[PDB]
Amino acid sequence: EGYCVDLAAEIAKHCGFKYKLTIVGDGKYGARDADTKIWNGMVGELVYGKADIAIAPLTITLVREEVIDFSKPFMSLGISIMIKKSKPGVFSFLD
Amino acid sequence: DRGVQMLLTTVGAFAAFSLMTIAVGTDYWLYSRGVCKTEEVMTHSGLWRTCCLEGNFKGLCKQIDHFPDTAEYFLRAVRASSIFPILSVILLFMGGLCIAASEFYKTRHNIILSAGIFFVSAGLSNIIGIIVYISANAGSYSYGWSFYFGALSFIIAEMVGVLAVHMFIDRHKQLTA
Amino acid sequence: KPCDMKVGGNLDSKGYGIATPKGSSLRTPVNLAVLKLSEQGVLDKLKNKWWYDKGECGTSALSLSNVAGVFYILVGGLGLAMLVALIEFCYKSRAEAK
Amino acid sequence: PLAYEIWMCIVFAYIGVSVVLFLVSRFSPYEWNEFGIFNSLWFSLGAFMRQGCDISPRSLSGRIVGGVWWFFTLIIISSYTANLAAFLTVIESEDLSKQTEIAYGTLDSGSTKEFFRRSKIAVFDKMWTYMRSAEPSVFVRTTAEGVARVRKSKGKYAYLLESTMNYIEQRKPDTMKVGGNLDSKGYGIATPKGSSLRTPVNLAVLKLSEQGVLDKLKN
Amino acid sequence: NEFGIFNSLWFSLGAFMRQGCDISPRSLSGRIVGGVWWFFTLIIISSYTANLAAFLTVERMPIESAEDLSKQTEIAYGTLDSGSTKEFFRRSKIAV
Amino acid sequence: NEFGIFNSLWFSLGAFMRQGCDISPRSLSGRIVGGVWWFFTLIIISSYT
Amino acid sequence: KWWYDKGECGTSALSLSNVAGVFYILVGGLGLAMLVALIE
Ligand SMILES: CCCCCCCC/C=C/CCCCCCCC(=O)OC[C@H](O)CO
Ligand SMILES: CCCCCCCC/C=C/CCCCCCCC(=O)OC[C@H](O)CO
Ligand SMILES: CCCCCCCC/C=C\CCCCCCCC(=O)OC[C@H](O)CO
Ligand SMILES: CCCCCCCCCCCCCCCC(=O)O
Repeated sequence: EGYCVDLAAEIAKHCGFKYKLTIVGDGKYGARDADTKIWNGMVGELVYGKADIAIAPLTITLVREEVIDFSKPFMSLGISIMIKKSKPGVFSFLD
Repeated sequence: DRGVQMLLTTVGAFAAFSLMTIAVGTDYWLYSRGVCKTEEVMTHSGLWRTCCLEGNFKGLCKQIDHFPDTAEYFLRAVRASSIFPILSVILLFMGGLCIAASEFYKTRHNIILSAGIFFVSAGLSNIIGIIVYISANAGSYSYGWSFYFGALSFIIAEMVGVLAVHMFIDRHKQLTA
Repeated sequence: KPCDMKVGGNLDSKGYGIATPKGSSLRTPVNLAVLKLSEQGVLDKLKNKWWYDKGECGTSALSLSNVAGVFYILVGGLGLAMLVALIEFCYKSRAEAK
Repeated sequence: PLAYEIWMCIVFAYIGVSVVLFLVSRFSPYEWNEFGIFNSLWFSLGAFMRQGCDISPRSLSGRIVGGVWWFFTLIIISSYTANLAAFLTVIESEDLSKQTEIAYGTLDSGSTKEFFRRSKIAVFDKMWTYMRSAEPSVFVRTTAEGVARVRKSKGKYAYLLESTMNYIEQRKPDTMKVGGNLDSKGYGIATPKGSSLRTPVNLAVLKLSEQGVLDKLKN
Repeated sequence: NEFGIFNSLWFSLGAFMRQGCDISPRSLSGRIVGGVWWFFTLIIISSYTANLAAFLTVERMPIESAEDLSKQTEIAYGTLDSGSTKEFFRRSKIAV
Repeated sequence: NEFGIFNSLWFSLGAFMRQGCDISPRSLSGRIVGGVWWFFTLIIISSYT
Repeated sequence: KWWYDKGECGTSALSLSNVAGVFYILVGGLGLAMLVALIE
């Protein structure tokens, strides 16, 4: 279940195809190994033909667009910082 | 003008007691905008039941959930059990009872002083209750006629206390003659 | 939960896209479907559904909470004064020669 | 400087202090203290306004009442003055859709006008329903016309335009961008369908992007 | 009307709250004590009000940015071991 | 003494400079005048500071 | 080796320090008052 599960069902209806959701085996998004030059993650599954389409929070990047095709964005975003995080006291007039 | 003073003090005691009891029992203390029984719609929240209106199922309402740093625990406990508004109601009741018994077992002229003390103490308990209520609400809005019934009960209780103490002073003045 | 925060602006601006193998036959229909779902508001509903609908974390004047302590002290002092006065009155009333 | 509840409870505390001072000052027959109820009220009022006393309680209990009233007065008046010093020293979105005093519109022909004419989002559909039927027209022939209408309407006209143009915020004299963007999109170099220039210009845009040219030119 | 211990305490308390006096010292020694206590009271209450105004004025106007993370090392920070975020940083030409 | 015109001018000036009292009104009307003048003084001096 | 192996470094409320002077003046005045009374 999820945003992309809901989106997959709708993309499949509007494109007229039946589909099978599969979780990427290595649990990665997709990077080209600097060294073996092999693509891993969801990008690798598409590059080596293990999957026909990726419906995930997969970021459109230049290095990926050079080896796979991307639709226009379905979500806009940016890198951000996540950090670990009032009632006045009764006798706060002494502060 | 003694005699009419006793009627005025008895009427005032009864009025203060009735107003404070209505205020506690009724639930139009705060016109907030929140959820009715478990969409955000207005509500006539009160001391016990946050009750709904202008909603899909207006008129169906529940018991406020008071609880989700010991200071917050103590304040939430004191505001959950309306100990101060209820103590104001009890003290007004006992004050009225003393005033009534001031006709029987007369010549004591020392229980009417107890009536004055009860009315003054009822006012003080009432103001503490208002402060804890408003403080706990801070955990747009407006105040309903139940809130103002409590406030008017405070004012009438203080006036009736001043009259009772005046009558006690006058009684000992007559006795000293 | 436990609701324990995003800080600062975004470091960049980009987007997520539906990906297909280079030269895939599905590329055009899926690009058009994403734009149809965008234009019909489906993508906004789905982000709201999965981020905020089930979210577990969801003036200038001085408020009575900022000064409530001084009110508590005042009323406590009035009570103590009444108690002291009544104690002295009871003492005097019991101190008359009988 | 003080919330309505503080003023209301100040008045209740004034009545309570005056009545308790009157009670304690003159209730025991052994005291018979010029504090009648009227003089108790006068003493309390003049103590609150930090004004002359002219009479001070002499008993232990009247002095307890006087002392706590004096402390309360000092804290409350100090905080009124401090918060007034703080005050003197130093449409947000949906907002447009829920109101009607402030008119709002878009370029008479643009991707913005089309965004609203086709939105299936309730707030934007409500805004379109209003804008398409608003009289006089809320649409403008040019961006400059929209900017001038905002500048001359004394706050009674808000203009919907692309964040990039909303540049105007950095221009003399009086406008401001409020809220976040209503959507996310991009400007592209356009060519006739099937143009010979399409591939070289797509690659050049990516080259100018990667070499930082597009950021320098926006700055 | 004269300064016994209880009246001395009442005079001092009233002088502190700036709430006037029903009686003031009349001798040289009493007046020295009164004047010095009045000075102490003036400075302390002026300073209480001034600091409360400072509290409210400042309140009216530990990482806030990527620049903040870059300039420090007490707080560690990282990214997904394989992702477009990690690649954004590995290739950024931006100094921070 | 009681409030003649000179003593009343002195009372008002002393009230505005927040410099306490040597006399204060004793009747209801005098006390209403004194009360509103005290409130006015408090707001104006607080606002000046 | 040369930087870190041999490293040798491995609106608040108002405090009693900025009103201490007024306390010193107060107690000095109390001492002076006691002295004047005893001389008289
Ligand atoms: C003869 C004179 C008669 C007597 C005149 C009495 C009037 C003076 C009272 C002042 C307020 C006293 C109460 C001060 C408040 C104390 C609260 C407190 O200490 O708060 C603790 C806090 O939580 C951190 O520990
Ligand atoms: C014993 C003799 C008694 C002497 C009596 C002296 C009076 C002292 C007080 C005067 C100010 C009272 C008037 C305050 C008016 C408040 C204004 C108001 O009501 O606010 C308007 C509205 O609520 C917001 O828009
Ligand atoms: C009629 C009898 C009245 C009797 C008199 C009552 C006392 C007067 C009040 C306060 C004195 C204040 C004394 C101030 C002391 C100042 C200390 C000082 O100036 O030292 C700072 C130094 O100069 C920096 O380098
Ligand atoms: C010492 C007793 C009297 C002192 C003067 C107090 C003035 C009382 C004002 C009460 C009503 C205040 C209303 C303000 C809230 C609002 O503007 O909506």
